[PDB]
Amino acid sequence: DLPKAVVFLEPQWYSVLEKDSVTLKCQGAYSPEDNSTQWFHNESLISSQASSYFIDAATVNDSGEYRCQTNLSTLSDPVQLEVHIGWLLLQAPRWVFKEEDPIHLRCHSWKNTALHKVTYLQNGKDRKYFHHNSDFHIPKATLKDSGSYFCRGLVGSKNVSSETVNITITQG
Amino acid sequence: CPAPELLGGPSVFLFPPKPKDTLMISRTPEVTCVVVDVSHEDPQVKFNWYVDGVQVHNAKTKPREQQYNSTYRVVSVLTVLHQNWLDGKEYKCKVSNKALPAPIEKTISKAKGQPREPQVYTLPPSREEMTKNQVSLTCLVKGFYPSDIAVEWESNGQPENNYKTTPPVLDSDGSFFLYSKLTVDKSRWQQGNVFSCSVMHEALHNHYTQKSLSLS
Amino acid sequence: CPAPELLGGPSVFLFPPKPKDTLMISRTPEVTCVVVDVSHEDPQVKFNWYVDGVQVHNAKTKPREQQYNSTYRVVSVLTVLHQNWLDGKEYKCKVSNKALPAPIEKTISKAKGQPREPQVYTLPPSREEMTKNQVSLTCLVKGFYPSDIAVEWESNGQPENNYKTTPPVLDSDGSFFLYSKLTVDKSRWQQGNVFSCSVMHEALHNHYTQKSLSLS
Ligand SMILES: *[C@@H]1O[C@H](CO[C@@H]2O[C@@H](C)[C@@H](O)[C@@H](O)[C@@H]2O)[C@@H](O[C@@H]2O[C@H](CO)[C@@H](O[C@@H]3O[C@H](CO[C@H]4O[C@H](CO)[C@@H](O)[C@H](O)[C@@H]4O[C@@H]4O[C@H](CO)[C@@H](O[C@H]5O[C@H](CO)[C@H](O)[C@H](O)[C@H]5O)[C@H](O)[C@H]4NC(C)=O)[C@@H](O)[C@H](O[C@H]4O[C@H](CO)[C@@H](O)[C@H](O)[C@@H]4O[C@@H]4O[C@H](CO)[C@@H](O)[C@H](O)[C@H]4NC(C)=O)[C@@H]3O)[C@H](O)[C@H]2NC(C)=O)[C@H](O)[C@H]1NC(C)=O
Ligand SMILES: *[C@@H]1O[C@H](CO[C@H]2O[C@@H](C)[C@@H](O)[C@@H](O)[C@@H]2O)[C@@H](O[C@@H]2O[C@H](CO)[C@@H](O[C@@H]3O[C@H](CO[C@H]4O[C@H](CO)[C@@H](O)[C@H](O)[C@@H]4O[C@@H]4O[C@H](CO)[C@@H](O[C@@H]5O[C@H](CO)[C@H](O)[C@H](O)[C@H]5O)[C@H](O)[C@H]4NC(C)=O)[C@@H](O)[C@H](O[C@H]4O[C@H](CO)[C@@H](O)[C@H](O)[C@@H]4O[C@@H]4O[C@H](CO)[C@@H](O)[C@H](O)[C@H]4NC(C)=O)[C@@H]3O)[C@H](O)[C@H]2NC(C)=O)[C@H](O)[C@H]1NC(C)=O
Repeated sequence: DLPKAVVFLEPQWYSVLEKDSVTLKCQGAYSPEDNSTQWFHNESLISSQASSYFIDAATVNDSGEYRCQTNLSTLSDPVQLEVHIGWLLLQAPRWVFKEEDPIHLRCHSWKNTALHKVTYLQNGKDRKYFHHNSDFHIPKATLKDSGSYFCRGLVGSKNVSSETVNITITQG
Repeated sequence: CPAPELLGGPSVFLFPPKPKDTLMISRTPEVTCVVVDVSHEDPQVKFNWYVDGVQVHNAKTKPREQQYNSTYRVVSVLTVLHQNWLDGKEYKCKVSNKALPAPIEKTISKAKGQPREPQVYTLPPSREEMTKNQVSLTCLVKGFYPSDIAVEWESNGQPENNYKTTPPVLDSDGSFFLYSKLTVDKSRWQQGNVFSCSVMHEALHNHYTQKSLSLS
Repeated sequence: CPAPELLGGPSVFLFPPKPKDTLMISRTPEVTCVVVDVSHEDPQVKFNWYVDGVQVHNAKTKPREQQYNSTYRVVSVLTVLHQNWLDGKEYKCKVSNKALPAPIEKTISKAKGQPREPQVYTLPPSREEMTKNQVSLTCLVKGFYPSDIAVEWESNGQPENNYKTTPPVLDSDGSFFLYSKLTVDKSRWQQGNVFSCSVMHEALHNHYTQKSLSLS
């Protein structure tokens, strides 16, 4: 036989800031009495028996591997997730992009505060700059592009930046 | 707007003790942590002090709320050991506030370099000045280090109101130096009353020296 | 109320002329308006200048594009008449750009308030100092307005390297005052070489005055 749960995060970003919020839904096959889902933190049962685990205020304690499983369903492959502390974080889905892919860099801000003259950088070099905050796309990445990114901007008078990150341009 | 205020963590400034207070055991040196831009939505602000890296929430502290433009202002007084701030221990002020995605850490200490000896000379008004109805009794402090220091003027036993002082200036001679211009009505000068310049620094035998100016 | 300030778009700073440049007709004082954080998406930046509120698009101005960290920078320099910038006309620079909701204005003017001719006195080394290898030839500028001012030192025809000067100090006497400590090797003092202090202000006959100090 072949069931097998599944986990989906929404919003799509698997990396986030505290007080940031996310929900992990568990797509599975329920069965009589067992209209219940179990949530695993790393490899451990945790309360919330919902069908969608919901994190209002996030926090690092919250970081980890979330897998789920229902009755008639197998055990969800892992979906890793992480909460980082800061005024902003660099979002992206994967970090290992094939020569020519849909790069989506998001300079996100703590408690979604507002961001001024924002910048996406790398290796230390100011790549792209926006006045009011904006996501940063690149149709198809390029190998020349590989490097270590981060962004920075303005929270009122305050100035801020993200923890660096490694984008890896592969040859396929 | 019926009063703005806003968008960023409350910011934090931390000042050092006053020079004087640092050399007169009889005086209470006090390092000071200030927090402005404190929200009306999260006035609770938490201070943690650290002597050369110590005492997370132990004690020896002191604070209390304050209104303003439309935002709060908060203080933390940390009375410190004289010799401490002399030997150069560093003072850390960790400030926490629901408005800040994380803490803020500011550290204040005393300049790197071995202290210098405060040359002190007094200067009598330039004759060219003698004309006016009040003369400029000057006294200058040359070649000292660091900038911390204070100066005053006593006529006999009582000190004077009028007079000002410049802030330390970096002398090419590696050290510092400043001036202090005492203002007295013309007469007082001529009559004869002597006048003393008072210098407080950690290089003088008793962190204290005196030099005086008179005439004829 | 205190206007809502700060929302992306390029920022704009406006600098005044250089003090000296304002008292020697022979000098071209120029007020200057910069515009940083200018997008690559809308490089076209447009300036308008206003003297005591005049000439929207007329002219007498000057600017041209410039790269950077990843953002553009742009200038406009408006040469100004001396007399004007002296009588305190006001200078307005209205910046306008695609990225801006509305345009930005920045007004720069000369120290408001009435000025005061600065008294200059020389001060010969305090005996107590005659000791050492070089003496502190002092010159003080008191009771002047405003802060702008410059001071120097010449032996006879040529000026000296060594020496420094204090920042104007806010005297109770409503005006300002500063000191200037010229340093020369003991010798020269005694030998006799005369010394002059030079003061540039907008209150001296020709914005210039001189006073000299020697031994007598
Ligand atoms: C809402 O309103 C508040 C308050 O507003 C107030 O009213 C109106 C009219 C305002 O216009 C203003 O006048 C009033 O504040 C407002 O809060 C502001 O916020 C400012 C920033 O946004 C903040 O600015 C900083 O000021 C620092 C200077 O502090 C001294 O001077 C100010 C006035 O000039 C004074 O307020 C302070 O008290 C302090 O002066 C005295 O210092 C004494 C020394 O110890 C001390 O005395 C007491 O303590 C001793 C202990 O020994 C004894 O107990 C003594 O008895 C006791 O009195 C007191 O602290 C003070 N007392 C008195 C009477 O004055 C200044 O350092 C900062 O500059 C640095 O930072 C800027 C950027 O922030 C840099 O660009 C700049 O380069 C500076 O950088 C420093 O440079 C030095 C080299 O010079 C270097 O060594 C440093 O490392 C470097 N540091 C940094 C970080 O770079 C800055 O200008 C202002 O102080 C604050 N108000 C108050 C009262 O503190 C809010 O912002 C408003 N809200 C909004 C949204 O705007
Ligand atoms: C991308 O990079 C941009 C490029 O900037 C340069 O920076 C380099 C360090 C480098 O990294 C490169 O990237 C690049 O080359 C960057 O732009 C920068 O943005 C900053 C803010 O975002 C700007 O900061 C302001 O700077 C002012 C200081 O200006 C002078 O001093 C600095 C320091 O050296 C210098 O960089 C400036 O160019 C400037 O120099 C002066 O230049 C003028 C014109 O050239 C000269 O004028 C003279 O005039 C005579 C007339 O006869 C004649 O024409 C002469 O020839 C001519 O030179 C001056 O002589 C010259 N002087 C000196 C000493 O150099 C600050 O004043 C300003 O501070 C004030 O405002 C701030 C914001 O509003 C505020 O934070 C601060 O508290 C302060 O507040 C004010 O304080 C005043 C007192 O000072 C009060 O009176 C006001 O009331 C009060 N107002 C307010 C609102 O509070 C601020 O520091 C920076 O200038 C700008 N860089 C340049 C080169 O312009 C950009 O941000 C980057 N983007 C990103 C995303 O990273």
